[PDB]
Amino acid sequence: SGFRKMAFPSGKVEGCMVQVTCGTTTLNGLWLDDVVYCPRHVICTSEDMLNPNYEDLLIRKSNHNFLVQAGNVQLRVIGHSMQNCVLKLKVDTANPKTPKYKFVRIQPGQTFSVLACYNGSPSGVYQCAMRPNFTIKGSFLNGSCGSVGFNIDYDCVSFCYMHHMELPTGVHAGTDLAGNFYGPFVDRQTAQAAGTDTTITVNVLAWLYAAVINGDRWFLNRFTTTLNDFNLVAMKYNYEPLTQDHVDILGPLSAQTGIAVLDMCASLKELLQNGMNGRTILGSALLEDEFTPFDVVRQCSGVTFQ
Amino acid sequence: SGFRKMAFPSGKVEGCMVQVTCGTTTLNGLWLDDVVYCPRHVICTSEDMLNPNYEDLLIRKSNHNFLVQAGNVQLRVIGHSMQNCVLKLKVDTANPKTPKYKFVRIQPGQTFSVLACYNGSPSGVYQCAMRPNFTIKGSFLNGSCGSVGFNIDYDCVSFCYMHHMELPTGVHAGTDLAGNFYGPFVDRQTAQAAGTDTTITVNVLAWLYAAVINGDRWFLNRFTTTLNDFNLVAMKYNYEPLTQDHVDILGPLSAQTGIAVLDMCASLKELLQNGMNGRTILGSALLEDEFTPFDVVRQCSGVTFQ
Ligand SMILES: *[C@H](O)[C@H](C[C@@H]1CCNC1=O)NC(=O)[C@H](CC(C)(C)C)NC(=O)c1cc2ccccc2[nH]1
Ligand SMILES: *[C@H](O)[C@H](C[C@@H]1CCNC1=O)NC(=O)[C@H](CC(C)(C)C)NC(=O)c1cc2ccccc2[nH]1
Repeated sequence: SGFRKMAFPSGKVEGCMVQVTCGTTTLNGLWLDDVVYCPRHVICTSEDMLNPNYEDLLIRKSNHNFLVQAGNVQLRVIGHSMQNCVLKLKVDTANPKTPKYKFVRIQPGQTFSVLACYNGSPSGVYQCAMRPNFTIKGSFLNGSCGSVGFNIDYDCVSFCYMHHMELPTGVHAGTDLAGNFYGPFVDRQTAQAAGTDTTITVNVLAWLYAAVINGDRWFLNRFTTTLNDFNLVAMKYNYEPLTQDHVDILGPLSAQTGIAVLDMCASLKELLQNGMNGRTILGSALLEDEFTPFDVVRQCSGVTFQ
Repeated sequence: SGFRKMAFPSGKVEGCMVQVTCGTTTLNGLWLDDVVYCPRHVICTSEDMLNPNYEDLLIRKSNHNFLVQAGNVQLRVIGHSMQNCVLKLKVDTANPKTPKYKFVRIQPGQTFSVLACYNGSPSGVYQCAMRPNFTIKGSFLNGSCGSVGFNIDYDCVSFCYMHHMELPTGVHAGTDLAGNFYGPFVDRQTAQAAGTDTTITVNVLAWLYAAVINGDRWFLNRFTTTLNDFNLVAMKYNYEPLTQDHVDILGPLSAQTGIAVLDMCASLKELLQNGMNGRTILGSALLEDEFTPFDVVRQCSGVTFQ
């Protein structure tokens, strides 16, 4: 028992992280086979970053302008090209530690592990959710661009996120590994705001099931509700609508605990209207929405990865 | 910016994890050089576990009784021996992925990363604190024994924890890597209770500094307090006493923010007496005590590891 915000083991990704330096700028690259992936704004300088033209900037670069450092080994760039907001640097060495991998774009409400890196060297690992407004609440300092987010499915690493920037509210924005930003953001220093966020209802309910599986039952009740009457209560509290598909995904957790999904909704309704009256759920005094139904089943059952 | 509960990159430890099977019992081992370390209760069976005699049980075992599995390679045991509550299995192969390492015993109030493992395969990584009562609030299922806790100092892995058991309150107990339990626990199935816990005051204050560094200032105030008058308030709220040494450790965070340690204490005093009035600090509605001053300086400055 117990429930922790738990990241994937980071070793498979640690072996892909490199340092990319171009001019004054140093950030992180992702080295897979003979390509290093990094954020295209590495080719910028501080006055380039106001409103740059990256196509113009890139034709001006030379292969030898990109210093790619894999630990204490320098990698020879033999080709560069832009793909949306990422750079693909072709190097003269395939990464011998390339895991089996995929580039996947996630949906808001889904989670992933982030390997925060600086100068090509991993600093820490932690779990994040893609918020409804397409930001993530990360932990990122200058130099962390090119850190990646990922999930692991048996032996296969699905890269979903590359870090690019911090918004003025302290939340973070980036791209998938094809270079396409999550959300309405651009890799330019202009007035960009996150946009209003909502709480991920299905994750809150999955986390209530985690808590029941782990002994926390005080918030349960005999009442029930219709999906329609719950969703009226969701709108009022800036919770996202609950669909029949969400109810389905929560079926295994319903079966395991014997608490009908709509019954848990009635519990959520009362927690929303009454608060928690000084009590805690799984050691939190807030309703937690960054655990998926998958995350709960994975942790409360013991799945591993090879 | 941002502040996340952040684990160390787990790759160096993933390469040490193996599967140890003896009779009916399978758990995890830690393979360093030519020794696999695992919890001694692997030699038990279900009726052995009521009140076993491990010395008696071990003389009855044979080297070939221990099946040690490193991924899909079987390791030949050529020697076994007991050290307190751990077994040291000598194998005929040094682990080529042995990082530079140390066995260190931590103090309550200190943190470490846990690599949860099942059948020798890492499942997830997360950050834990050693509680004042010598338990940790982990996430551990049957089969997770032999998972280890660790910190990384540049390139060197300091192993501090081996998992052994869950107490009836759902908290976890284990040993250092020399086999010595943290706290008054034994690797026997008898009536064992955690014992009353306290909140780690110095960590709460370090986390308040993290929050100030990250923009959360609402809880600050012009008042101050003496260390003596704060510690009266600590006892009342089951917080642990604050020493002059704690005040010293918090000096760099004091210097950085310009908030005198004793001033932050005055803020903590009011949060304890008044609560948080529906507000949050770093996205938590509780006072958080599982971040050390070190953890805060590390995350809010960007230290990495090679
Ligand atoms: C890349 O290492 C870096 C990561 C961010 C630094 C601080 N926290 C981070 O996550 N990215 C950048 O520095 C961005 C570069 C551009 C805009 C070219 C993508 N810049 C920002 O993140 C940035 C600049 C700002 C100015 C004013 C307010 C907020 C800002 N964010
Ligand atoms: C080792 O894989 C396992 C890990 C725990 C299983 C459930 N969560 C865990 O962390 N350890 C054990 O199974 C312990 C074996 C002994 C006692 C020999 C060290 N047993 C327990 O943790 C255990 C048995 C209990 C019985 C009744 C209440 C609580 C118990 N904990």
